[PDB]
Amino acid sequence: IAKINLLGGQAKPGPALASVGINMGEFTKQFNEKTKDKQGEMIPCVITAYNDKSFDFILKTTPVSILLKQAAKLEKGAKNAKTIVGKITMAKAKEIAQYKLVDLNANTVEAALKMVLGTAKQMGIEVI
Amino acid sequence: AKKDKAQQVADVSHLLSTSAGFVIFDYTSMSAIEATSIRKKLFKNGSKIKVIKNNILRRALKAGKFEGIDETAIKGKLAVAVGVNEIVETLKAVDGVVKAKEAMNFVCGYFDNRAFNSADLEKIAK
Amino acid sequence: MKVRASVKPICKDCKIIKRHQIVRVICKTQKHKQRQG
Amino acid sequence: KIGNRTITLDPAKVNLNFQKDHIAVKGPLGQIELKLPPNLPLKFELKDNNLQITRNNELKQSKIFHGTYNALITNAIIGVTQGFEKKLRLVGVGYRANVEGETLNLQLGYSHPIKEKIPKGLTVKVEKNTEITISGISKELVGQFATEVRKWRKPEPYKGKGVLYFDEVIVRKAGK
Amino acid sequence: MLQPKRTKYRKPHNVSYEGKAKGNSYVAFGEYGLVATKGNWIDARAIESARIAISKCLGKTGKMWIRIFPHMSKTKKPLEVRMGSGKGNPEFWVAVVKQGTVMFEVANIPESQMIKALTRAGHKLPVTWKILKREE
Amino acid sequence: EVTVKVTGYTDNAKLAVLKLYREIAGVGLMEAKTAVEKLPCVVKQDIKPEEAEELKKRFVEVGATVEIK
Amino acid sequence: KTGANFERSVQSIQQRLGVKAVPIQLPIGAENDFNGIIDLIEEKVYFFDGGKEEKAEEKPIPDQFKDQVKQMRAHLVEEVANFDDQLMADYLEGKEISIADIKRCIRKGVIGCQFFPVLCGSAFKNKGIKLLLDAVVD
RNA sequence: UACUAAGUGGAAAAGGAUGUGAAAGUGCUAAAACAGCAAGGAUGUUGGCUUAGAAGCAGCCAUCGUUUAAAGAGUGCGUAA
Repeated sequence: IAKINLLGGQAKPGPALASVGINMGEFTKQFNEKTKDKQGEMIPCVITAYNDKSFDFILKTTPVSILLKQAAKLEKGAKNAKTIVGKITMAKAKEIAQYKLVDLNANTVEAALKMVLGTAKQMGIEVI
Repeated sequence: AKKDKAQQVADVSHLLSTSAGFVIFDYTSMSAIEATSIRKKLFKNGSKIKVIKNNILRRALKAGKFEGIDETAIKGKLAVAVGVNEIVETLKAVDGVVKAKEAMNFVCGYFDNRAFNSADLEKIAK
Repeated sequence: MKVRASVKPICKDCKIIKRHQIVRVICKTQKHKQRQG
Repeated sequence: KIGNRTITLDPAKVNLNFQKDHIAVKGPLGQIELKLPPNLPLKFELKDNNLQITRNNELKQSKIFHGTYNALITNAIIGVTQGFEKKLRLVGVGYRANVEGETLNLQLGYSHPIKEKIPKGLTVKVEKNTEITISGISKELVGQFATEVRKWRKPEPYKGKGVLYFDEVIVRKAGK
Repeated sequence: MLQPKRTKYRKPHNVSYEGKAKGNSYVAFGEYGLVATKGNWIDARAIESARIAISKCLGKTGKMWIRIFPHMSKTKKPLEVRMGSGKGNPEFWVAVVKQGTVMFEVANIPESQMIKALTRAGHKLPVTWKILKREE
Repeated sequence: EVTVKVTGYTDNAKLAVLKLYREIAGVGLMEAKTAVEKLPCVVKQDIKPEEAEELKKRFVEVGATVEIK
Repeated sequence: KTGANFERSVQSIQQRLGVKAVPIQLPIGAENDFNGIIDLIEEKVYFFDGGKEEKAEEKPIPDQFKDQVKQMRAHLVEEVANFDDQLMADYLEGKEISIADIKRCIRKGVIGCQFFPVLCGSAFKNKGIKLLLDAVVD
């Protein structure tokens, strides 16, 4: 089993996903209409390796590992944590942590904020 | 060391005494993903999920004023769902998990200290 | 099965055996094994 | 450890007698014979439902004896009560085998006929032309016999064609 | 490569490396060090090979110090000549080390890469090297 | 999950309903015809509601009694 | 030839291409025991010749493979069931369709590229090519 | 009284080694320590340069956090990632 994260504009791209045993048009249409509200953006998908493989695919909300750049109003995710790239208000960071609290091992907003700080460590900008 | 072992035995024994409900169940190929799923099912719930040392477990249930002195805290990956404080939600969730898989290995314990079979538990909780 | 004069474990498996009182270095791969190294 | 390795005895039919050079093990699967080396500082005492061996001195080689003779006794017991077997998968195109009497002859890659003799206590059976089962009487005999069978041809990293032991895997090498 | 400035005499005694450490008899500037278990002579080429080995395995930082500087020089008598016409022709410079002499010290990128670099340095010289750590 | 099962046919179009059972996933003539010859036969399972909705749409466009969840 | 597995070919054709190729005739033997063909349109035809085809041995269809025919038979007419409704009515009735009728149906299918027949044989053994010529003419 | 396993003795080293034996220590454990085994060995997360992708892990640069008893931007093998 592998992890995948691709554009939400269309599920047609991806030959590895179509070769699992699921019809191309099937997941293409299904994903494109399940993201019809908001598409044309990067979304992380998850699927399993099943034998029948009719449809065992689901999506997840927008990844938050370098997504703080969206909150930081900048791009070009830094390789090294040597200098800071910008500032993010703590209110937005905590609101996003709560927004992703249910997803992960974090059980309170504080633990999700700790994980946000941990993934922001590499970026060079911390929870400020 | 063993002094810390005894101190933790006393602490968990007191916790078991004040939280009269506690049930221990083991399950095969305990995977991390399913452990996370069941733990998230008990969201904001006092019950703890782990595996503790068999020696410290048997010492704790010896000093815990609980049913048995050393009976089943051996021979298997001793999954422990330490029921803490309110254990009705915990009882229902762990029993639903028991029925979810093929069969969960009933190790020991009860919902408030007075052992009855799990078939009786699933019906009294209802 | 190489011949050297200074054996040092290159791969994960570079074990030795003094088999029949003769030292052979063996590896899980057929290349990293040695002889009288 | 193995210096402390208890071997349980089943006196139902498996009975052991000691000659200090010949240990005979009677059981349902015929009889096992162990050639005890001469002048051993190790006493192999049989008792009720258990077998205990102990050195009468303190020597480096005595510990190796303690491990090895315990291992031999365990192998003898398990062989005389259950035996051993191997499954061989002969992966080939025209490769196949068939037995006449005690001579297993082969259809393999040589233009020359292939024949091999089958030792006693090693019962071979060829269900399909490309699969073989070899139920041996001892792990030594069956292992050595399987090595003799495979020594003719072995699978290659470029292509797997030969006598696989049904538990091994190959790697892929580029064949241009 | 590393030679003195001026030589009042170019022709000293042949050389003897006997004796114990007289100067630089210890490590006094690094954190790890290398000691020679036998008195030998280290010429310019081997010294530079060791130095470039240390430089390559040093990474980006790392502090290194040699306890000596190549001072002595050697002479080569002409080949295919009969016995006795003077002394030899001046040749390469060289440094003398005595039995039990600490020659080299390292710091900056600690003991793991320190020992790796020390082995890299010592694998270029005939001396049976010995690794030590400077104690504070 | 929501599935759809075909009940008693309409127009008695054995050929047409056989083609309908074929178009689901590209199944062959033999298995599809054997499935059609049995009046109760599941078309497909483990599918999202939308594609099952189009499946039922074809089934009611052709004409037959339809059983769904 | 070694590696010439009938199942391998009849599965690989559909896996790589999926052209609905219909295997008509069944061989007798696997690369060493190759000794004839189990004809679908007619009765079995044994070929003892290991080369230089001269005679074809007409034999009844082997008993152990009658069902092997029937299933494919129950498919073959079914495979040409995409041409007319009366053929489907006969299939529902179970009534056999004339061999000439189904032969012409397969002819229309192959000329129209609806499907394509598959036959078996060995060039180095020269078995069953007369059947190929008969099919080509028909 | 200790050593030998090489006929060392009975020629040589750069070198390397769970070779043997002894000594000086340093920790845990009979509750059963360690080896092996039955397993798990997880998430934010496919962090970014970039290989007409950075994705755990060609490499390079950072080189954290959450639950857990356990999990390291991972320990490595290995894959086009």
